[PDB]
Amino acid sequence: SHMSDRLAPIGIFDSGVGGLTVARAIIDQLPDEDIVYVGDTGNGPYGPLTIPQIRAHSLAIGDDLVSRGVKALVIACNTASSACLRDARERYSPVPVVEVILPAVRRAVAATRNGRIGVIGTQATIASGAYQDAFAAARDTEVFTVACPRFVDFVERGVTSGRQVLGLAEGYLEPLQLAEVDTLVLGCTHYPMLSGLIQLAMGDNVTLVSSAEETAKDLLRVLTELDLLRPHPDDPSVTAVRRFEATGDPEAFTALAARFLGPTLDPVRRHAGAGR
Amino acid sequence: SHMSDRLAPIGIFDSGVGGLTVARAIIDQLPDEDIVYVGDTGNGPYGPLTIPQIRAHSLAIGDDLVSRGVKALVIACNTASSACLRDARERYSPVPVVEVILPAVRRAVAATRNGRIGVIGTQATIASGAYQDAFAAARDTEVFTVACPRFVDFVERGVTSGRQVLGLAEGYLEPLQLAEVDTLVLGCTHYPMLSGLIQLAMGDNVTLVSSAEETAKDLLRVLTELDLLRPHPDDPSVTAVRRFEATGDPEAFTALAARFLGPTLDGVRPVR
Ligand SMILES: N[C@H](CCC(=O)O)C(=O)O
Ligand SMILES: N[C@H](CCC(=O)O)C(=O)O
Repeated sequence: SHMSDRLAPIGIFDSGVGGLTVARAIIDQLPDEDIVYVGDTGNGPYGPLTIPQIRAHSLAIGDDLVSRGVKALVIACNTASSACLRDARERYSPVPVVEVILPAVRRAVAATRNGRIGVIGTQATIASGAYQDAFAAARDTEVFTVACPRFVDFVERGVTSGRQVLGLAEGYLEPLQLAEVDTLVLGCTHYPMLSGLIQLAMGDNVTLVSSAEETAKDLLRVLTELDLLRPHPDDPSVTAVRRFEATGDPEAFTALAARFLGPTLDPVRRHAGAGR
Repeated sequence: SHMSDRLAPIGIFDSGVGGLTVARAIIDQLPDEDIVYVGDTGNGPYGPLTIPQIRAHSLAIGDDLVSRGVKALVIACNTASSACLRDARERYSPVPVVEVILPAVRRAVAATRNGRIGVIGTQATIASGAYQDAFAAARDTEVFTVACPRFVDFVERGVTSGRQVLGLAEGYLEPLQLAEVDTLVLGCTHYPMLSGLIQLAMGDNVTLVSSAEETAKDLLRVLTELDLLRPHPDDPSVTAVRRFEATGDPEAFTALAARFLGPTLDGVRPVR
């Protein structure tokens, strides 16, 4: 029924742990929604892969989530979305698909002043033509794209300021500076963690657009116009059920998740057993 | 000459728990930095108070953090910032002061297409004239300001979508819609939690500017320029020391902090 639709969880999937930037932004906007997040740590990263390989891995997860019963499917990974942008809507219909490319593209079109827009992302994302095709539907805009393959490594290791990563960013970004873009889509789950460094390299006249923020807001809009929001609980002891799944080692998932989740705030020892 | 130790922590303070949006954004950008966060839950909220009241509460905490040796001071609270924007830098010099009004103001000036910019925030923030003063250098710019006092309540109770809060937002935001602003400064710690609802109310053309995000990037720039970044540890078992203090009830602080920090590793346990 439509009521049972409102009660289903939101499915989110990503190539791995970086998609938690999208999950965290969604939870910020939609605290009442139940969440199932799947990170494909056992088969990623997707960045360096071919389109057939990316589709095989990511559509297996999306098919599974939809088979399990989600009210909406969020493709949090820019690389996975780039590989199935043209067919995921029909593949999962009538389940709404919210993904990370189009909300940022739409925002960037509205946000540019000079009509010259840059996109950065993984190799597979940029090579796929997905952003290029999406921006083709925008009058009076020109798009320029750059792949930044080493950014994911730097983010996961926690090196997101200082001279070394600035030099790396400068090398990648120079063609966008030469093209005089005034808007830059952060087309990768990991790049919100580099926004300060990228802003330093691009200067103050370049508007950065976060995939996580625009997708989180887009999901709220989509659920609102479909009347699919989970009703706010009257009992304040009721809180959302959020489940996190890894296809690789869960301990490695946990260790890397601290890069993307909020900090833990700053514990008696006891021997556990059934003998007392 | 003065002591400015890159190994010392960054001090962040706020009227309460809402400033964790700023602390979270800073930590996103600067994972290696030690942090001391103070939220004035024992004396806030600041929104409905007078300027002498806001200054007395917030400068007490700022003075404490600086006396404790922080290498940089972040005023995460838009209301506190509005009350001491004119004198905080001089008061704490030579300790760098980064706050939440100026970086978003500079961004909004760059971001507008039609030159019409809105600002929303607490009563005290909007009445202070601080944003009007910050925008005084903006040419070919018209600025419109609106106070949204009940937004803080709705954010803290987690009511940030649906018909009731949309109607609240429309009542506040109508003067900005009539002014046809195309850029909107979220001039309050709590308002990033309403960005989806506010974007709905304002339409898809309006660029929202987050104070937390622009201030986090500005701190990275400032620490970089001053050669003040704490170095990346070579042993990755070494992690940043982060302390979070409240002037009010500490259990109440911990409970409300979840609204702004999101799920954390204390509770997340992944399955295979
Ligand atoms: N999640 C991927 C980044 C990591 C990967 O290459 O798998 C993306 O957003 O493009
Ligand atoms: N921290 C305040 C919001 C809460 C309060 O009124 O104290 C601000 O940013 O304006």
